[PDB]
Amino acid sequence: HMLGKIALEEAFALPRFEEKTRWYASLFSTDAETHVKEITDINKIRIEHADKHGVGYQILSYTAPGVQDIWDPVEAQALAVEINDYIAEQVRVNPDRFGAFATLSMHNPKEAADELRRCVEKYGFKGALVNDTQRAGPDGDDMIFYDNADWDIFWQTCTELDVPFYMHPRNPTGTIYEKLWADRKWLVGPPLSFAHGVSLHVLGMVTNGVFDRHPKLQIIMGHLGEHVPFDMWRINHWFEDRKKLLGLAETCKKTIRDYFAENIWITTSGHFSTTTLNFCMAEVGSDRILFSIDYPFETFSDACEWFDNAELNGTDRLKIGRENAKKLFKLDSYKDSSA
Amino acid sequence: HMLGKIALEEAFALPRFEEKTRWYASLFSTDAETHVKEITDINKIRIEHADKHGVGYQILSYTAPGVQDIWDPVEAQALAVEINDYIAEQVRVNPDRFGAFATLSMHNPKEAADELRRCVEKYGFKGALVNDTQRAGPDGDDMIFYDNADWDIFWQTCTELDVPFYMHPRNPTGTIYEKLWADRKWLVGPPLSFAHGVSLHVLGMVTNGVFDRHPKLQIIMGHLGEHVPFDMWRINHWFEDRKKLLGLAETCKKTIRDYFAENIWITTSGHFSTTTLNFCMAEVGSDRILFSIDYPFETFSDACEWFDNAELNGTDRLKIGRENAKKLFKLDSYKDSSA
Amino acid sequence: HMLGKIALEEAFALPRFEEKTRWYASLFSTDAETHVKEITDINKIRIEHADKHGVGYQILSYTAPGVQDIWDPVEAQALAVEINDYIAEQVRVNPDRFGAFATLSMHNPKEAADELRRCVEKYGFKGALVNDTQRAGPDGDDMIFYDNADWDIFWQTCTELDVPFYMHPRNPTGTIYEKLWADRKWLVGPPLSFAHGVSLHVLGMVTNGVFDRHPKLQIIMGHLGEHVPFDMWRINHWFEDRKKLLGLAETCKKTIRDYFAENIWITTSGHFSTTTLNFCMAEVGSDRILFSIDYPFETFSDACEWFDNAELNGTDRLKIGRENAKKLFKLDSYKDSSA
Amino acid sequence: HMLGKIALEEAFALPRFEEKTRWYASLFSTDAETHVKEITDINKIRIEHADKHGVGYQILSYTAPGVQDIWDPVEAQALAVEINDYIAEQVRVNPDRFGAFATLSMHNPKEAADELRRCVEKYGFKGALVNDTQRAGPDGDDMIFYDNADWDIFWQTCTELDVPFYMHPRNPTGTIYEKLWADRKWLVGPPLSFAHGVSLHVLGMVTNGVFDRHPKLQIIMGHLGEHVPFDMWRINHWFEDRKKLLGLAETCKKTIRDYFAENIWITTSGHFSTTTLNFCMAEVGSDRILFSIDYPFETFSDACEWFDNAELNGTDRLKIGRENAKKLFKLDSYKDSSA
Ligand SMILES: [Mg+2]
Ligand SMILES: [Mg+2]
Ligand SMILES: [Mg+2]
Ligand SMILES: [Mg+2]
Repeated sequence: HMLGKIALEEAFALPRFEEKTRWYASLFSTDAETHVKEITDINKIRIEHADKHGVGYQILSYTAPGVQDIWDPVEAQALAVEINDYIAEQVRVNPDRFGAFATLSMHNPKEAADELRRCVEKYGFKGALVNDTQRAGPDGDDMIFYDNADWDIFWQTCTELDVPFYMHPRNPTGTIYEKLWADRKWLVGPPLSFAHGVSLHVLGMVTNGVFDRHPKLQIIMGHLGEHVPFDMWRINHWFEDRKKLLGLAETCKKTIRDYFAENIWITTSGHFSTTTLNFCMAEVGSDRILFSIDYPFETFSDACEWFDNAELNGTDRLKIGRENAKKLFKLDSYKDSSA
Repeated sequence: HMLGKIALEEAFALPRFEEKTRWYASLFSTDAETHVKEITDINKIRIEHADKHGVGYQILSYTAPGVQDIWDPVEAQALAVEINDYIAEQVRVNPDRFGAFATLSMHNPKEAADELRRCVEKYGFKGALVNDTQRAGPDGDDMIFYDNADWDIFWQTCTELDVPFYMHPRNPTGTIYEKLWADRKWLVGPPLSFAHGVSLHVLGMVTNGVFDRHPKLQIIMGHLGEHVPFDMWRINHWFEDRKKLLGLAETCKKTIRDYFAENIWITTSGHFSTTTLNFCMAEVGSDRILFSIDYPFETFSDACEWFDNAELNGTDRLKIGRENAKKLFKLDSYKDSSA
Repeated sequence: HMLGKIALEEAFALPRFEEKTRWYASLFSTDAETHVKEITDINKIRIEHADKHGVGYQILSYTAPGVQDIWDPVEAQALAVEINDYIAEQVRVNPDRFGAFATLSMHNPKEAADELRRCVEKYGFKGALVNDTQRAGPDGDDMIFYDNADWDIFWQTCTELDVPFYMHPRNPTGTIYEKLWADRKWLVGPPLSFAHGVSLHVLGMVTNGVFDRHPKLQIIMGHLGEHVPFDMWRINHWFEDRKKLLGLAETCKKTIRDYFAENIWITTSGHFSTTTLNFCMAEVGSDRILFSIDYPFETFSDACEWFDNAELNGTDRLKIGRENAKKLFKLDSYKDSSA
Repeated sequence: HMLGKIALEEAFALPRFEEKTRWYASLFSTDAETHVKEITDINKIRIEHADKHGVGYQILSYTAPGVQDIWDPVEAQALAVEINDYIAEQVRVNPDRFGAFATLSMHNPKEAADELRRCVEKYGFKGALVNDTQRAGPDGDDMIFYDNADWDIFWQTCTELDVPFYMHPRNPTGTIYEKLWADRKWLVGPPLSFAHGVSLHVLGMVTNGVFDRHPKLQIIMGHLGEHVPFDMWRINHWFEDRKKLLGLAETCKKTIRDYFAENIWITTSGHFSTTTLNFCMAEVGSDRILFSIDYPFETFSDACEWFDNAELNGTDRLKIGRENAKKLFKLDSYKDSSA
């Protein structure tokens, strides 16, 4: 029933990666043929879905593992440049229905900053979406995290442009996959491993002072915050009453609740649970929660029929459904933006 | 105000491990001297705490990382035998205030089964408490999980004796610690890494059919279930509507909600949050939630003043506070058990 | 999807009162012709609905205002006897699908007690359902409440027979209607007046010590408890921290939370809200909540699609759906009672 | 711990009414001597309490039953004028700590409108606080409600001046008291009668179209909204799916959720329950909830220790604590208003 909703964890893939798309679909889809069509389509099926389910505007991003799977830095950068130019062309068909996040190679802080800057300045992209750590090293088994001082130039570029960064999950690989996941492979993806990666990375940013050096940085997590709201009391307790007396305060000057009020956002992607939503409204606040789908790994129908029919007060339905994203992404006037 | 409460995530250490105790305390205590006294004391300070805060009965267990830190299997087994004999002597001082969980070396399924059987039959121990995977391999960098068929003889010993198994966390080590945690070390322990380990292990048991082969097995998680209640909707969705159509149903015959109704328990250790407690009552049911403290890493005062004063209906305060544990551990008559 | 559900706030009317039935339907139904057929039907339409929606057992009761609308005590008693004889015959047709509550004239405690006894001992009725106060006095402008010593013989009969009493609401009338409701008549019934009546009567029983003199008496409230769980904190505060120091303790020996743990039940009748149900789970506890519908004022479809599809842990779905009622009413097998 | 809090359900009484003040205290206080001093004190004890507990600003209002108890309209109007003149002088002593609501005789819409206007325009009062219906008729047994067209000139004055109206409760009297409450007198006041009165009056305004004819009018309810959020689902169901098809739509153009999003506010006065506050956050939304105390019937300590220590996200603590009220009342700087 609500119109003009905003979704922003919505993936596409390049048509030339059909084999990679189908392998990934064998993990995370029960209808490979529809998945292939839907994840490559931009302007037809995706708009029909949005028109049926009251989604006015979507910010598109590249599927996982995406560029973060590419440990050759020259190929990785070329892939990201290609994706960004491709999606910028595709969204011109429906500029009042589609924005895009920058796709980035994250091997090098300045290289990523430049390409994000290009995407925002040349194309009006809305921010960056990155699938956790960048694969690096001779066989891809090394991981590049962004929660350190080398990445200050990148985070400062995010705050200068005043665009958010969405920390999306990706599958475990190499040594980590072999050691922890191969003997329980059905837990890979949404059931467990996705949250473990994103929460590690974002809390790393918390405790390594990224939001102290970059107080205006906005960071977005999908799936209602990858377990983090559940432990808000536990993390805050073990920060303020424990680790902050043992040295953590050297690199982390605010409480975990402060960072959720000032820096961190969560979305409803892949977590269509009113009971959890209500719990998240208490632990993080309706102001910091955004509607999102996780299409085409989730369907518009599951996400939107859930949200439209959830028992929820009118104030927060509007805020979560569009008005929070409207203020954060400086969005004026898209289809049904004030309906 | 409530008397006769039961706590069961309550740690002790052997007096001869003072150096190891103090290093661990440097990570997780702000008062090393009191921690050393409290974690070694059984029958004086611990009883004074319990008497002040209405805790009638406690099931004691060995501190983490405990025997799971020992990758030499002969030393590991000897350490566990020693701990079990030691704690059995100590609790005879106050049999109406103290029980114990078996401490186990988990290098070998039958060896562990035998020692659990010895602990239960000879000493009346209440079950087993194990700190996640057993360290193994030449330098301790290998991990032994119990979610496979080799461990059927062990789980069958748990159901034959009809005693629960408590899956407690331990710190990351070796390769995992270096790769994921060293650059964000303040997240080790309660803030994050503990839950990531236990939830992986228990959901592994779920998806590898442990509770299908052993339908009566009772498994206990601390800290309100190590994030798992937060994702009950998400896990159930990605099981029943996704992975269960791609092959997961071969080794996992019930829903994740079924397993929480029939097999899995959570406790309130280290998570003194009424808001999270209420959310857990919805996602798992008051019947499956047990009071616990996590002493001496948490204080009786934080845990018991929280629980005693939490806004909660009388039915569930009794059940969570003692009556659930009373039925599960076949407990008759301890101090204030019906007060 | 849940089978064997038990509903117990389900009304019927005698065929000969079609005129009263249509007048009541002009207030509370948007489909009067269907309402007339549904409220008089017992063994055909009602069964089909229950077969479609997983409802194995129903305890039937007489529509409001029912006998409580009759202020001639001789006429009232005769209608009560007439109704009980009628419904006892009707439920013989499908005894594994239906039980009944006694319908009573509440003009005289001993008279009400004897007719409840007859219903239980002659017909096997499961308790009583009464529509709030009994209209009395020359023009029906007086109200008979049952929260006083004259009614001890009646409450002692409920506890001797060990069967609950369901405090159902009825419309305001007479002076009360004219002074408070006539100028805001759309508030009459479910929107507000109903809960005001029942909550006053039941909290009267609390504060006049009915449950003190009859500690085994079980009292049931519909509609998730007629506002009372919302004010559980506030009522308990203004009792224990205020009125109990000024005189209330003289006739009220326990806390409001005790009485909800020991004497009071609530049902989901006409209140198909998971958010409010979760809150009631916190404030009264899943053990004290019973599924129910409020047919034909509510549909089977609304009530059952809500409950069957509500996000809820498996333990409490089974308890609220049937097992709480199976125990309170000592029910034998019925259709799908263990499905 | 939160500084600069705003409370706005805070009562005072005129020194010359000590006899009425002590009689009311024999109903609602366990310490009459302190209550007498506290309810008459403005600038000493009240300030000390507020300094100890982080309350920067208070909007004062006249105790119940106040002017609404006076059925001589000439006497009523003169007491109203007397009270407003008195409190305006008292609050000059500490204008950065205190504001006031207008006290009104509600016998005549135009008379009430003019005295509200005088209070706002001469004294800078922030709105009106009225204790439910105005006692009227020869012996005060009639009630004047304000949910009708005769009161349009008054509601238009509230919207012209752009200041809210706080619907406070008062005791039942006369025929209503005798018929419903005299036999269960411990329910009078906070336990039940108060909410029944306010919720009836405010929902009357809804269903008689006051907010339709005055869409900018703001109405405030104490005590987390006098049961109404509990029945939000039930009221909305029986409006939109029932009464709105039978005639209600004629005088009621929007849903109950709309009116809570657009017109209605609730406060935490006398309802210091985090569990119930979370539920109200789901059903009405944190943007529509204001901190308040209900002093001196409640203590600063109860209200403020609850709110300052309640587990709550930082965004909503700031909004409920002060920022919601700072905006609704267009407040200038006050003590710690940005602390
Ligand atoms: Mg996604
Ligand atoms: Mg522990
Ligand atoms: Mg009914
Ligand atoms: Mg008040």
